[PDB]
Amino acid sequence: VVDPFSKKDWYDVKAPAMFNIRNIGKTLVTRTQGTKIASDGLKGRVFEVSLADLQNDEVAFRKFKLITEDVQGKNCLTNFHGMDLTRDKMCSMVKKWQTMIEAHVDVKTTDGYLLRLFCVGFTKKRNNQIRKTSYAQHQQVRQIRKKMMEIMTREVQTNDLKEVVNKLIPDSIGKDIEKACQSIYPLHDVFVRKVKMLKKPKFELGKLMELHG
Amino acid sequence: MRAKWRKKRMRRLKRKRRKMRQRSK
Amino acid sequence: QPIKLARVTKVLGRTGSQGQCTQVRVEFMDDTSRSIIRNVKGPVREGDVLTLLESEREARRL
Amino acid sequence: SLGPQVAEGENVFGVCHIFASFNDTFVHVTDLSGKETICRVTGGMKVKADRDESSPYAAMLAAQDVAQRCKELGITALHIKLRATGGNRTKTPGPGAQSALRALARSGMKIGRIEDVTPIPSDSTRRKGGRRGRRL
Amino acid sequence: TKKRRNNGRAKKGRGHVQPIRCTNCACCVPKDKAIKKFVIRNIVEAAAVRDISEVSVFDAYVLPKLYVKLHYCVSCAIHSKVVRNRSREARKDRTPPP
RNA sequence: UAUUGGAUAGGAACAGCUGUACUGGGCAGUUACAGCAGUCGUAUGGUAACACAUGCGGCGUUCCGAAAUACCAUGCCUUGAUA
RNA sequence: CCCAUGAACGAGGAAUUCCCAGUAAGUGCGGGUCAUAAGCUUGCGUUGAUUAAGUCCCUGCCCUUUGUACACACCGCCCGU
RNA sequence: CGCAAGACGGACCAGAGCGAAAGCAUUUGCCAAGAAUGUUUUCAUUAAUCAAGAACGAAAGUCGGAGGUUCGAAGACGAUCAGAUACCGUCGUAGUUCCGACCAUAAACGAUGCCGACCGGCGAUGCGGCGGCGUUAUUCCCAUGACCCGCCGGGCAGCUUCCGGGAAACCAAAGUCUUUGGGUUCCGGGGGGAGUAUGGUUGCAAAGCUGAAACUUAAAGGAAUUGACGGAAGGGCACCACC
Repeated sequence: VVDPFSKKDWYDVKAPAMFNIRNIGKTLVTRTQGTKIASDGLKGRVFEVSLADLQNDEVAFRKFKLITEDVQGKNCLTNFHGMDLTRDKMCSMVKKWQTMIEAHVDVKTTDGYLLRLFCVGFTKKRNNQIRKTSYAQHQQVRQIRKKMMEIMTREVQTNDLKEVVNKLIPDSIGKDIEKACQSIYPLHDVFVRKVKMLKKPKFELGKLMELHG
Repeated sequence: MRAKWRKKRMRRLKRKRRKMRQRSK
Repeated sequence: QPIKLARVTKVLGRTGSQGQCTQVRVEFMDDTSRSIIRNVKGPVREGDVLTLLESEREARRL
Repeated sequence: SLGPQVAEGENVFGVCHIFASFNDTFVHVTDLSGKETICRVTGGMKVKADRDESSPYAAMLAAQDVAQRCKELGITALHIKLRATGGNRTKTPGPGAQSALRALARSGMKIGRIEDVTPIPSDSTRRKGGRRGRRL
Repeated sequence: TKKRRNNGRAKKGRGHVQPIRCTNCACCVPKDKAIKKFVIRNIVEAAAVRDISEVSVFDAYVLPKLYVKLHYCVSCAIHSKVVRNRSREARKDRTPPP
């Protein structure tokens, strides 16, 4: 008999300040009545939000996971969590008569943000190729995958969490792999397809305000 | 009669014989 | 709720179990761009009007 | 019901999880997080026939009540997330996905970015049926 | 007699292959035996695409496709009319119809 | 300015067998009907008890609210009677 | 031919037949049968519709592939207690 | 949003690869092996096929320990049905998973023994080697990586021929066969009774290997042809069919 959508306060969720679009949208949680607090209620939420929603005029096939780590009173301060490629582009790249080469690495930043980067890469049909099947031998796959691991660990170990997301907003990692692995076997659709933050250090709001200021 | 099932019926017959011949031992 | 009309722009043969439903390409009279495919009971010549009691259902073609 | 939002240059976005299996249709609507939900109407709440919980008629009634409910709270745009049965079962979205998606937009809703998020198993467990499958 | 030269399958120098299940039934069929399709179908084919891309926010949004690979056993692939009974000489044709 | 509200109106699944109609024919179910098995009341015979006989009649059943029901399979078998 | 007698039957269960234009259906009249003679059959006119211009869903028919242990050819052949 | 445990290795994945066969697919490392190739290396007949004998041998099944989420013999119920101890559905025990022993069979198939010789084309494909216009990356050119055009060897296969054979179907082998002989192992003798009985042997068991006879019977069978038939497909048709 009661009305459940009277105790629902709206909060403007904000993307971290290393983007061109800040306000993502609104989220609701219950009013802070008795035991359950609102400021502990909407603090564990992930927003799977595309790059077209965050950059100026970008591509819509790269989604970023964004967690709220702080509620500043009618203001959520969303931190970088993870990254995923969409079903569409991922399932569009996998076709017959070519070799798929996946790689993974478990590497941390200069601050203690332990990530897990997944790479993918596909072999190319040359601009005069008549032979159909166009495969890579196992020792060519093993060398590509070795350099996929090398460049991913290289360009994440150097710098901190802002500088690796700003290396993922334009795909500067995947283009280093597509150009570096040319003189083994030329690859065409090379992407860091998924990033998955495993471990996270003790929270300091002073340095979340750097990502939101 | 399917040859599997014929072979299954001759299999149970032979278990019945081995059982009924271990009596006279 | 509305009760809408649609004019027969093209006939698409004859469906059903006993060959009784005429499959028809109809054109709406709110928008003359918006077309749907409709099953009709009874004799239909091309260029007459039907009364649609639900304007949402679109039939299975062949 | 209470929204402080001006109707000048805004679409306030919900997320529509449409789970069209071969015997039902879920037209579940949430906030952008997924956690806090607004409305879910199923095909089986619109027909009194277990047969027709699947039906493409019932799936458009589900979206009509979802779009009626979403306007009162004041969510005016939707991020569609289509889904099949998934797992080691069928990846084909069922026969009332295109009815629940047609009827959403024509009830005065705005469609955002769409994705087919059926749970694909990279190497599944043993499928119910047996070696010789389902003998009809 | 011997109906087909290859025994209606595509293994020539193996002995064993991994078996997979059907889609409509779950008949555990060898991978190289099964009648396979890879359909790249629009989520909303042509009927709704007008009433979806005109009620979308984004300027000229191209709607995402639905990629699914479907495995069929011989028993069902005929019932679903994916493959047909063919003339003894027409059987030998390997090219697919466009 | 009609929500309601009993009741009779009125629909339903439930069977004790032959017969006809479903079939080229047979056994099954299935439907509609009539006769009589059961059945209730009745006059007599009989008895301390009394449970049956006789001959004469009456005889569905439970549901209590609507009913627009997909009603699939509409099952299997086929002279020794002459090549 | 006359007068008297004034029975069931309130639109017919399951099932089922014929039919698409001067057609169905109604109402008469001829011919054959015929010493006597039309609830029949075969012809003719008269009044004159409803619904359809379709499909293979039932029942069956004709082609082409296909499968078969059938050839008195599915009303076939054949298994076991 | 997490967390937990146990299976599995999607799409890429092919008439592609490897292995004696059974079989084998997530990354990285370690271990020992093998084919083909190349070679003006080495020994110099050391070889081929093989009763007895030996190693490996899917799945199911058996024994002892750990594990159990999915699936699921037996089992329980709900449907269907003339009955349905089946098909359909909801649950489920052994099993399915790992370790250490067992058993030794499959339509274990190419229903096709192995080694060697000869006998038509054609385009591909995998691996190694060789040669040759050019394109492309390493830019700082060569050798190399990725393409392009041929060559040689070994390999999984295709298409195509009146080679020739075959009962045909079909087969570059199933050919080189009354113009019958390269070497060699296994093995068949009309259909049943029958892989049965009985002996022997193997195994914890289940069962494996070797294995008759009395008696019964004029056919059982292989390939192709035509017709009929179909609860087979495609194309038409009929108010003695439907709408």
